[PDB]
Amino acid sequence: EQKNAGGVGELEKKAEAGVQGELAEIKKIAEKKKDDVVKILIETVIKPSAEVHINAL
Amino acid sequence: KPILQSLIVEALLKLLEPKAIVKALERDVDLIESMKDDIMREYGEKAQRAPLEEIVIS
Amino acid sequence: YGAIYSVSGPVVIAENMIGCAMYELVKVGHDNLVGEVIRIDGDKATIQVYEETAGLTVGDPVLRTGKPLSVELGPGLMETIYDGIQRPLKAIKEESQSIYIPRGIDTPALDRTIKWQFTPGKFQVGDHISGGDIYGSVFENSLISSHKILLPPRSRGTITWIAPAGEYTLDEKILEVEFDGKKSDFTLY
Amino acid sequence: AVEQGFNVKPRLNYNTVSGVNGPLVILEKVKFPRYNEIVNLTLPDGTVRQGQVLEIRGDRAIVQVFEGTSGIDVKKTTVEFTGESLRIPVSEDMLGRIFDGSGRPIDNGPKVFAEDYLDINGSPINPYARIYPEEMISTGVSAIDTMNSIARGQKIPIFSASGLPHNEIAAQICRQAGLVNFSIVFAAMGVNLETARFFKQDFEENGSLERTSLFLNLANDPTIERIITPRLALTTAEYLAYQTERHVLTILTDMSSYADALREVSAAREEVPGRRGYPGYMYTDLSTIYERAGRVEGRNGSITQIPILTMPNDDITHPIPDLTGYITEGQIFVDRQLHNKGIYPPINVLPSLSRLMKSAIGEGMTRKDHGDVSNQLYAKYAIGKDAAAMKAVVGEEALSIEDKLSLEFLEKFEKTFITQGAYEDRTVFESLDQAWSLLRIYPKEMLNRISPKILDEFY
Repeated sequence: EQKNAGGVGELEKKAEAGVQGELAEIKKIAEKKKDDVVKILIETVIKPSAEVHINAL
Repeated sequence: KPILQSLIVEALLKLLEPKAIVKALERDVDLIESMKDDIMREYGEKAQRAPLEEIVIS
Repeated sequence: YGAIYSVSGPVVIAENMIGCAMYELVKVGHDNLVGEVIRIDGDKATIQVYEETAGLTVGDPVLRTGKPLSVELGPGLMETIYDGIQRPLKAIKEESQSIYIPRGIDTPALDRTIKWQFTPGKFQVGDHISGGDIYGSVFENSLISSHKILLPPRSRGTITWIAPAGEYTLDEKILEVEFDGKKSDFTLY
Repeated sequence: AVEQGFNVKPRLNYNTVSGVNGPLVILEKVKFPRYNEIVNLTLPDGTVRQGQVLEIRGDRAIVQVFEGTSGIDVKKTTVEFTGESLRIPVSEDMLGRIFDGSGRPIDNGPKVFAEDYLDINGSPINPYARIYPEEMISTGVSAIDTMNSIARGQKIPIFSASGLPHNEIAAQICRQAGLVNFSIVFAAMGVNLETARFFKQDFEENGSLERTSLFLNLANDPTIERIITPRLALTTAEYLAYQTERHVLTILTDMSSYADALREVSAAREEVPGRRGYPGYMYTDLSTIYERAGRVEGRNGSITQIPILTMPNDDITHPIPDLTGYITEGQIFVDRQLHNKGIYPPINVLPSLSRLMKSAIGEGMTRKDHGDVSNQLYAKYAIGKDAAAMKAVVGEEALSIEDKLSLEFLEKFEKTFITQGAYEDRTVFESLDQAWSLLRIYPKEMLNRISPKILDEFY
């Protein structure tokens, strides 16, 4: 069990190495489409949205 | 300046109250003081009622 | 045309509901939810909504339909599956194309897209027809060979016009009754 | 593509609060209040609490605060109307995370990167779009699988009492629930930390945290979030089972605690009580919760809901177990008498029932003799209980030969058949063989409820 925990500690590095592979794309996927999302976010925060409640009419 | 035009009106049409108290940054106070008349006319046109009686910049 | 005043579960109190009648279906809210007025106090008519009342806001229009909880009787209901109210579950699924029941769904209880074979009954033009009389027959299924069309009860008069034999839908006119000079149009349902 | 998500709707911060009563907060002036709306009460201390609008007057909105009203001022408290019902952020990665009673992370992980915002109340499934389950689940427990079968898509609760091993039985069912892998959505409503730790430890040991989602609302957690936890867990299960096409087994625990929360909210609203103070609409609320289980026609995927319930005094006639029996299909009765006798699982098969057993059991689905064997077992167990009562009231010799044989069968039935150690995992076929070995106690003549062909082919 201690060897399994020690192996899990080695597996923790193996899992971290596997995680580093996946989250490498996460950094890359963000930067590729970051500027496009900001353009949508900026245009929405500022977009004029002026409309009264339907019941008020 | 045009963005702040809608931001004040968009909240005004949600309140739908005759009076208002627009709390803004110390740098936009002059802008709102200049554009209070336009805000009132826009609220009167968009809310299908009389323009709001008074707007106070807190 | 009153407005919603109070919502607490199915019970909805609608203000300005003057001239309403007890146990009258009223379309509550903007989604036109079916509700029966079960209590009246002044101009406020307490309504029990027959659908999900979540999302109803004060000020939502309430339309008075003027009729009680009415079931559409006629050919086309001999095989279908209905909800509590006469809501066709199969037609709802076909029209909505989803596994859910949309709120305020207005699918007709009896489908109007089916042509029904009609054979006129012994009554002819000029005869006096009373409530519940038979003036036709519709071949619904092999089991229900003759779905005999009944003139609605408490409706009476003289047949101004009767339709000939042919494939007619429920929306199409079938027979006309004059009564006291006010001609009434009676369909398959 | 949900392009309508990119939209900002400013919200009305109401400082007009009054009538703060128990779990309920009342707002004097609200501009077009919305029923079943989520509000955010910002306390004078600065902490925010979600709240649900229970009822609206012309300008009022009776709000129930999920985190409790302890500390809510009438002067400095600002209530912000979100403008929509409570929508839990759901995702496929939401599996494998532990959540609070109000769908907030507990595992020190990030907020759910939402794939869609689903309403807690869900939508009403078209009854014409449902599939009758007819797919037995080999739960591995003899007293369940053999005599009250569970079909994949059946809402079968575990009726139990205080101190009985209902948690252990449900954890066993979850651990070993293969058909004759399951995703799990666990909702803890007011269970003690010992029970929550037991469930989490058992899931982790079995290897279930890879495909489970715990909504832990402990006893110390606020007592109104028990109203919202089952709905969050059930809409998570609806997502995982209908949109991601998984098979979800929901284990809502302490539905009695949920009903106590309902009674607490109902009592504060000063409305017409019902039975034992529980709200008159408890049937409707319990049906709204329970009826979110089953299969749909288009989508292959089900919610095998197993709502654990606790009888206040081991009484079926109590409103919570009675309504749960009315709506939820079937029931697994955990018996105080059996537990005192030491049997595990202490499942009493006389009150235990399964409406879908007759269709999900037998005729080549599991084996030809399943239904008849389970009828024979039930009949002979009832005979044994009646004979034991008669032998207690009057002399033992007064009991007939059949009564004595049935007492022997009852002993060998509680002590050998129902008695099942944890992790045993008896197959349905092995349980049927053991049940036949119990039925071979009787001569072939008196196995009356066995069809003669099966009696000849299996005795």
